[PDB]
Amino acid sequence: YNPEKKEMIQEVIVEEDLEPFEASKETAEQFKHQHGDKVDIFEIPETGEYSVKLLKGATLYIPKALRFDRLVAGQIPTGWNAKTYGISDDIISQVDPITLFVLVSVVEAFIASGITDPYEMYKYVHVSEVGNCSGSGMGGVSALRGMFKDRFKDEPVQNDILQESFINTMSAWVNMLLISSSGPIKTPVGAAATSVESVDIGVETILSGKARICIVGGYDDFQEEGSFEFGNMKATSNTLEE
Amino acid sequence: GVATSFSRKKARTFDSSWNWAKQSLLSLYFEIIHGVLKNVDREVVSEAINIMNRSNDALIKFMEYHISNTDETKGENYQLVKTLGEQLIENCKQVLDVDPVYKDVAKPTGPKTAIDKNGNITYSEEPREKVRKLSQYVQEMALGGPITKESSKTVSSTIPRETIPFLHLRKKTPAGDWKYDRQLSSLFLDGLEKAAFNGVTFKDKYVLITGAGKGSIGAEVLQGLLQGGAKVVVTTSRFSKQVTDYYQSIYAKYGAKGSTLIVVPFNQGSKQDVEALIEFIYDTEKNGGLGWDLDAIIPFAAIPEQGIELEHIDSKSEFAHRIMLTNILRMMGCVKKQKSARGIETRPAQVILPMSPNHGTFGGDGMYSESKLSLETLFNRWHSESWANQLTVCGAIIGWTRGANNIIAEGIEKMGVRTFSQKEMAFNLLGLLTPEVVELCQKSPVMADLNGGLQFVPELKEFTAKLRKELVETSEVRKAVSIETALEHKVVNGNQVEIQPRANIQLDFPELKPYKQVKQIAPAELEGLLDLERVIVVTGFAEVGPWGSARTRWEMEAFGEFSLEGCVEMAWIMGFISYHNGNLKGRPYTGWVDSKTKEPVDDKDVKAKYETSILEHSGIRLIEPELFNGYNPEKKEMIQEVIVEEDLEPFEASKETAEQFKHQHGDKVDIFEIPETGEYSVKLLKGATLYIPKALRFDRLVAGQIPTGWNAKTYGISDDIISQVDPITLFVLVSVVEAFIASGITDPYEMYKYVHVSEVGNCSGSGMGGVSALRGMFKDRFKDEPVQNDILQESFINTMSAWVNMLLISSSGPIKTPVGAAATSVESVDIGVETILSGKARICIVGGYDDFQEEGSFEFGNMKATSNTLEEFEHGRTPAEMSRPATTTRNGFMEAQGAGIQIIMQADLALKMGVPIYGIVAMAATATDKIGRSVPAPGKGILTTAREHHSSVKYASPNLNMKYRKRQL
Amino acid sequence: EQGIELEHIDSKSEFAHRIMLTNILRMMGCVKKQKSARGIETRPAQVILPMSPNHGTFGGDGMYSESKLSLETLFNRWHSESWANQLTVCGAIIGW
Amino acid sequence: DKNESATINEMMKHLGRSEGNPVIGVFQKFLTGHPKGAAGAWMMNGALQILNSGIIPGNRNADNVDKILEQFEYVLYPSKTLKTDGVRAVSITSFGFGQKGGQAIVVHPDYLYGAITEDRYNEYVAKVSAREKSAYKFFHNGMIY
Amino acid sequence: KDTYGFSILDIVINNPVNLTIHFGGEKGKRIRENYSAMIFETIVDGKLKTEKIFKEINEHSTSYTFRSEKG
Amino acid sequence: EVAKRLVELMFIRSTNSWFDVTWRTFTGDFLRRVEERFTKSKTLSLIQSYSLLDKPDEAIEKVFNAYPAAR
Ligand SMILES: CCCCCCCC(=O)SCCNC(=O)CCNC(=O)[C@@H](O)C(C)(C)COP(=O)(O)O
Repeated sequence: YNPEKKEMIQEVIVEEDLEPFEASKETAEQFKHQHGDKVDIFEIPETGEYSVKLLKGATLYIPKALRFDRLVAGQIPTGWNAKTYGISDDIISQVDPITLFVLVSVVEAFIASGITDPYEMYKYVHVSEVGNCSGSGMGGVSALRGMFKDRFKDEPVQNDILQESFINTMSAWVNMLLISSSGPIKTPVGAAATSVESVDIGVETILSGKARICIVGGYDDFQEEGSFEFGNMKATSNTLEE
Repeated sequence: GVATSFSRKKARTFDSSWNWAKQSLLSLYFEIIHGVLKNVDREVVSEAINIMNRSNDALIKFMEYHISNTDETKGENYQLVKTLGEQLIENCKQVLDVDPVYKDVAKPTGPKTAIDKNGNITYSEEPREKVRKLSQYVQEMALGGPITKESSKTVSSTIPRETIPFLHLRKKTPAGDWKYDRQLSSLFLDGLEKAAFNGVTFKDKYVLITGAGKGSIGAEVLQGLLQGGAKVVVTTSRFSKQVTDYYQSIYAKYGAKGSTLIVVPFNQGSKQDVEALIEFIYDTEKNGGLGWDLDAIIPFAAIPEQGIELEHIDSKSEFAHRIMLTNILRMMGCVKKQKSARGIETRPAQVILPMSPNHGTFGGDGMYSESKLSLETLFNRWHSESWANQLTVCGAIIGWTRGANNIIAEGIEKMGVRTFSQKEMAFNLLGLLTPEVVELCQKSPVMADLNGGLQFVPELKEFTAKLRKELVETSEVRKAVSIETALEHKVVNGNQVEIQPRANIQLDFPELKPYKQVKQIAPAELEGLLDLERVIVVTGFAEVGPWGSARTRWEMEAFGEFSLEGCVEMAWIMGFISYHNGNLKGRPYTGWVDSKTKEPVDDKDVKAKYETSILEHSGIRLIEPELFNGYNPEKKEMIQEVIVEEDLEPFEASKETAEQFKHQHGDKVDIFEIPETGEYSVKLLKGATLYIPKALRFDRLVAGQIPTGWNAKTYGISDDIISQVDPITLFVLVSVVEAFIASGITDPYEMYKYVHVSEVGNCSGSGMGGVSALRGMFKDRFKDEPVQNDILQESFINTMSAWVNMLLISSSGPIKTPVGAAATSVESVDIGVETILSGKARICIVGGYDDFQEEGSFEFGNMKATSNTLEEFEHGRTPAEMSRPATTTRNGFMEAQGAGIQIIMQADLALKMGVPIYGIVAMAATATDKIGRSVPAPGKGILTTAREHHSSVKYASPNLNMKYRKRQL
Repeated sequence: EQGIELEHIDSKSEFAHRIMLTNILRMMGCVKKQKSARGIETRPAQVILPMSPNHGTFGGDGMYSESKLSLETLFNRWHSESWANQLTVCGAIIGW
Repeated sequence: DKNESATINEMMKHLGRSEGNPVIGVFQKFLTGHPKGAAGAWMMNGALQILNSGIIPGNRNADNVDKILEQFEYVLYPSKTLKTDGVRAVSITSFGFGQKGGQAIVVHPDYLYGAITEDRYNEYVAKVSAREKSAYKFFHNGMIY
Repeated sequence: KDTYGFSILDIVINNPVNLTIHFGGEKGKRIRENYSAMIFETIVDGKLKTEKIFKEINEHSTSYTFRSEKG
Repeated sequence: EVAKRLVELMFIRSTNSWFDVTWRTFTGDFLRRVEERFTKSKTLSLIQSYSLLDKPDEAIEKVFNAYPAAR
């Protein structure tokens, strides 16, 4: 993601029939399903493939690049890797970067608590008495980008990207990689105030007694689309003006 | 008509008789206490018989609890249910191990045709005076009547000498003609008496019945088979939700322990379906079959033929004859072939052939007589061919059965001819499935005559014609004379207002009982024991969902249809009807009008004019693109990246657009100014990157959608708000307003008469939030489509709560928006309870909301969490039955959309404000499961809410005793 | 139809049944329709139906017995329908 | 469905619920479908309506209850609506992705009024009557306009 | 097959868990009589007890089922 | 309350009669509207003839006893 070259696509109407290009049977059938009579698809008996020929009037998308004016972000230091903290590559491939940040933060926070093994909490409390009340403003924005853009582009996206996009997914991964608690789970959304939300909800949970220990705090990730829409709102600072 | 209809995937199995027994017991119990059954009528006896037929130890314990926990001092109705249930528990204990039995206990009913003074014909099924039990029916059949005569002790003893009983079995004489046989007839009547008194079992009996739709003899035969415990494959040529629900209701009513009903689509007119059905029945369960071997075949499928004489024999008569003769012979041969391939020589299938006593005596029935008469060849074929060991022929000559042909049944009864009801004929036919008649068929094919003595009247066709002509002429003469007398009276003497219902939609506030009544149920020690500030009460609630509001959703939930009020509310919700007040077509009109035509519509007509559209566009249904911005799951738009193989023709573009294209493609595009107009020509070159739209056929075509025509304008949300916020936010705003209305808080600021602005919180939230705004920012911004600059804040899960507060509430109280995927609403209730208990709020808006959109639907399909609609269609499931929780065939959840809101608050403050209280939130808890690698996998984490220690429970806690706690208080 | 028992009833047996029963009924219906269109009430056609004494006695004959036996419905149909004046039924039970 | 039935059954077994007293299981999503977070709220609305009307709607799509659910003797799976003479408490249980289990209990409102005096109940009832009239007025006016 | 209406070859080949013998028709009745005639005779304490194998089978039994846990 | 106010302002007690037949028709029309609103199904109008309103207290008592929910 280079904000100086932000990739978009422009719809245009085809003015002349494009040169035919080869495609699979399934791909050519999908093209025909889309364009109707504005495309001709023909089998190639030599190899069984299909040739796809878009005609005049067909709808077409040309990439275009937009120079965006938010070039600076507060970014985790370059070379930060969850493997450095010990999160396996399988987890790294499964979860979002936000989830990795949260897992490292949870581990470091328990270390700061001196709780090297999270199950040592179960020497003192019931599994029902350890809650997680942290949350995110938007959560797995990378997975949202997956489902809304790369799935639209037919790029390889994991089938469980939606569950990786949820705001409670990070706390779920925390619990089901480190905690194993059956205590209260209350994931707040507050935009920039979700962490104070989380502290307040955790305090309420402990005071109500449904938990004795609570994981509070908050998390978010920086991505192209969230950056761009904050720029559209003019909530962020214009780097060119700076 | 030869079009195939059978498919294995479409077969429906009903075997949960345990559950249906418990359900039937509860239904009968509640009907007795509510007084729907004041006495022990035959319906109560029959329901008790079904309960007994499904009786097992779990059912005994179920009944024992529900009858011992009954208190008898609460009026005589409860004492009645208690004594009746004690008797039923006793009777179920006796047949705990006994096989289920088909025992019909309905009152026999004869025909009654009455002609009013004005020539109005009325037909009724009045109970017979002489005959009142099925035992007495059997005695009457044995006795016969005068017309049937010719020139400790079983009922076959009571038959008079030199008589023909109404039901008998015939014997083939050496000359080759079938004659009444005393021995066989006595055996059959004795079996009928045993069935009538003790009931007949059909355990381990595998039956294939065709032609058993509603209102047929086959339906009653299938009911009896299920009562007796048979494994019945019922076929249907009208496979639909209505028919499957009808057969499910029959199985839930009469499906005895061990009985299984297999409802399959089927066309008996197609030999492909005949072969496929028999293959499906006989194939192993591993190969997608049932692994059954048929003990009985009852091919009662047929199509009517009226006004088709000889000269009218045509396609329809050919197809009917195929169904009634040729494909029955093919089905019989298919069963023979399966049994022979499996080497089954000692388990014949009893083919109960439906035979007519009359072969062409009435006429005008197409080819029906041909089919029925040709069906008698099977008697000789059984001896003359090599399929005797696999099939046994039982020709049941079925008599006049009452379902035109009923107005004269009383007339034909006046000479001792006996006419039967569907229940009586079904009992006669199930008498052919008794073990003794089965053994008789195995020894030699049997010809049961159940004709009621109809054969002994001479010239039955002409007699029936004269009966109908007499009744018709009497009715017509009386009608004409009455009309002419009325006209003469009106001419001589010269020349009641009806009140129609009007919809009066009620908020349905909780009924408030007298103080004595409400105190009688709660413990006397509760007075002043509870901290009402710490007691949480759901003061209000509402929703926007696929059945509109909470009221209409509840109506369709409980009663399955809309009342006048619910239907008018739905029409108003959908904008089918609008309100008009003032001049309309000149005259002044006040009331509902059609929104499109503006014509007046009366409340009585609202249902008749809008019910079909309401049902078609409410609930779970095919996804409507107009409700999701042209999203058609059948044509799911995509884009494919391709490399350009040759330079595209130049196309015109603006300076800025061309510069953006050049920035993108670098040296793979050429942009040139046009000096004529100052625009730019853009020429993509070889090797450039390109996106061509493509369309994908997606297999989730059905969703639970807010009913078509739902508009926030209908509730009064302005167009500016509609254009600003997301549809999810609109659903939440309407739910919040309706929930405050349900609370009776018409003005939200009236809360501030009792609490501080800081003391009204909002703790509702969404699983995913503004998915429409997410689609905006991630896709339409990528496409450079017009998207509002503040779509980001409209995507947040807390934005709907913010819009609620900053359009209705103005509160400065706690805001805690939870995310819980499908559990966010319980999460919200728990957070709100904690908020009120902590005192940071006194009133809280809890609940949850979500929207259905293309991308969320697609990702749920990608995880296979939702049900595949194409698989559902293969299984013959409609959208209405797509969502079937706790069923053997459930294969994914049904996605929906909408919002639900509850106004909760302190009990003390609810009483102080004088608001309705719909329920007490006694507990609200959330939990996580355990360590694992599957996010959507459920778990027992919430089981901790029942966590309790039982190491030392030899004595009860004083703390669980309220008198102790009141003493301490 | 030889060696066509119940389990062997198929296309040939269905076609044979059509010839022997259904299209005979259609032929009598056609003669009825022609006579009625021409207003012929006093010149009935004598339909000599070939009937078998045996209906399933031998077996293995497809739907032959079904065709022959169902051909006896015409006796009752003659009285019960409105084609009596155009056709008379003469069932000849043909012996060995 | 299997997990939820097993959870409810374990709750009843551990809490020592009487044998032959299965909880009647209401499944709303057969009719409404599954919203991904309005679900618990819709079921809470239905639970409140069940409490107030005494009517337990049946799962009309329950064509055949899964045989594996027979092991849970403390759960009943009706297919048709039951007109009970009273529902005391209703247990709303939700299970969202991310291991989000949740259980709420709604008790009948009439067990609240046994905790107050006669006079307080009377004045509360009169105030709810007036509020009900005003709310009916507002609701119908707002509907038509 | 002729006596007890089951195939030892089929049992060896397929090892069925359950095997249902059916007593329909004359052959089935003869097989049922063969099953009913099967007795377990034991001279205990000088008395000839005659227990019946397949006590379920009677003149009205339409079938018998051999059960096994695995085969 | 609406029906009672109509009777008070349109029916004269001293003359024991309606001041105007149009007023009588007005009150009867209102009562018919009440019956329409509060009836759950088809039913004969309680006020079949307007002449019954010559005893308006009795007519109102009858109508609102038949439909007590309207009181
Ligand atoms: C909580 C609900 C429980 C209700 C259960 C009460 C009824 C029972 O116990 S059913 C036990 C079986 N009873 C029977 O089979 C009797 C049926 N046989 C009979 O002869 C009669 O009942 C009828 C045929 C129904 C009519 O006989 P009748 O003229 O009344 O003597």
